Amino acid sequence: WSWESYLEEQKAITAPVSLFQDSQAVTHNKNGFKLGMKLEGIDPQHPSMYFILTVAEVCGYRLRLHFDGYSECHDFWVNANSPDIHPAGWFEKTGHKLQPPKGYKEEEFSWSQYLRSTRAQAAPKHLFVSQSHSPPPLGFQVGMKLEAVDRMNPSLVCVASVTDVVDSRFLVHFDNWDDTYDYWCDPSSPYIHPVGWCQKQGKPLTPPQDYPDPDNFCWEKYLEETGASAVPTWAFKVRPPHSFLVNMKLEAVDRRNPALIRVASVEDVEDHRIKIHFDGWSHGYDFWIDADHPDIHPAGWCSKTGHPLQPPL
Amino acid sequence: WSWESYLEEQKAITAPVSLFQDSQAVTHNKNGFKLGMKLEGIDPQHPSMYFILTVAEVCGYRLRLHFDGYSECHDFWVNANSPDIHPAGWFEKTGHKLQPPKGYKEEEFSWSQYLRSTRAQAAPKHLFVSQSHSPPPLGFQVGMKLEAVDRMNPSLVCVASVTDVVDSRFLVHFDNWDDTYDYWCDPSSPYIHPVGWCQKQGKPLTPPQDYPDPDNFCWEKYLEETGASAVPTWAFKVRPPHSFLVNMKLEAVDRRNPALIRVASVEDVEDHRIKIHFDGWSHGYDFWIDADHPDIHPAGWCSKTGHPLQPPL
Repeated sequence: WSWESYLEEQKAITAPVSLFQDSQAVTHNKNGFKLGMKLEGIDPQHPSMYFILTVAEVCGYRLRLHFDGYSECHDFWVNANSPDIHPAGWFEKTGHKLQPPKGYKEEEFSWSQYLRSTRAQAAPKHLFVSQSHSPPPLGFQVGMKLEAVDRMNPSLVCVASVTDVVDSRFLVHFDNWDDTYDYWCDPSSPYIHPVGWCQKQGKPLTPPQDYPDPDNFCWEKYLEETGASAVPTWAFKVRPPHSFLVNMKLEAVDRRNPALIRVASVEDVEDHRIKIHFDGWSHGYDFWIDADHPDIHPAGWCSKTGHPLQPPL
Repeated sequence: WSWESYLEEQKAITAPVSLFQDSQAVTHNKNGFKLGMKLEGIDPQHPSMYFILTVAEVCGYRLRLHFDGYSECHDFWVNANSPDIHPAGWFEKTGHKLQPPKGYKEEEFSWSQYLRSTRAQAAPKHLFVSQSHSPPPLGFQVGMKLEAVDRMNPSLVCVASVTDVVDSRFLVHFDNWDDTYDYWCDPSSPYIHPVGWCQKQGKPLTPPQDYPDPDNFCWEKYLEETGASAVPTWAFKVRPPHSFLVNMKLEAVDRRNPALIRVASVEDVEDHRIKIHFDGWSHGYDFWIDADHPDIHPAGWCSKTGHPLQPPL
């Protein structure tokens, strides 16, 4: 419809561009991904693992990725500036493991030969914002230890490790646990803390799954025993709370059908999260989201990138 | 819109004024609070903690308070007869710690310096129902122990302490937990019991958050490790059940948008609580509230105090 006339009739304002990360706001980059191009990327359900992916669909600045050899029911959407996708050949050049297409074996797979056999085009390197050609996030080296909130069970702060580093980001892993609980972040993340923070704050720390003698959990000796260092405290930066206010309007991907983006409103706020309401829909579909999530955008993003915008219902 | 005409097409009745506490019903007091006045008061999210607050908005007998130095996203509404706000200078005169405005440290803060520098007016003392000028409640002293219901998890009766006393109310704190679960009450609260109550009544007692041998928690041992005594059994004088009947109508603050007061109905009753239904709205919006809560009021309260009433729908 038009944002302009909507704002007049509702007597409302949009969340200003300045409130968003540059990466959530940028509209002027073209999407150079094309149908059938091949690449590598993380599995959103197993964020430590990398698979061969194909571009199955492009919509504006977004793309839908298919896991080669597997079912289309696993396909998922990302933005073209996603740091979670990488060019063909990246895994080998940066020390990562590639899970091959269904029916291959890790060491059976070669990009040269795969491309010959498929006659497919690898997505060109220059498309990717993350190629491990930037120097890491200061002070966060693989194997180092920290305390982290289990984003799945937010009342728990837990023994955790850095297991992956890529450009300005690193992977937080829970000791003795599935990669299912892992998550990517950067040194300003509000979900991470230096070794000792729990003790110094009052809260209990959850030790590694099936550790010997859990209440008697000692960090400086866990550390000596694992040949690990804790991430230095000077490394952990303070992300300031976001400045979104209740009733500001924006555009947000609909988690019920991620192909769609909708007119939305800020229904509530915490320091680092906002509660999203889709205008014209039930408050039952209202949901909490991290302010820095890739799937929230300023008003006009859809229009400038060429993605349909769902008007209010 | 009028109450009479509604009570007619609905063949319904309003909760009589006599069912309410004097403080919930009183309409003839003027709201003397004015924009920009400064005061002290508790953080509702952290009810043990005191901050400098400014009057941000007034609406009838209510006001919106702002935490000096912090974001407007934390502002909250109270009634002008709230006992959880106090005049400038009250913290120092009564033994309370004052969390200073965002940049400061406790001991750096002085009101005389602050008022000189801001050119602001402190809310006059005569406006405050609670300034610690009344006799402390009879039996309940700071440091004394008791058993208390966790209002956030009402199946649990837990080990607790009195940590603050102001006029006839005191602050119930759950040992070893932060203050987010704490609450203010008086000697007649149905949520508090003496040490020994759970054992005498056959109910399980929840020990302090990280108590070493929680299976062997014992009160007479805890009291000796902590040098404390129990609030005397005789001090607990529970209030009688309220007399609100299902279908009676009244006015209630909307929990999801606290600026608004709406037409309401009693959907269901317990001895000390009522279930509020907002007329014309989904029953999914229905909520349980203590009958003495400051944000329910007799029909006519909005009209008599100068606050808008939202009609049903």
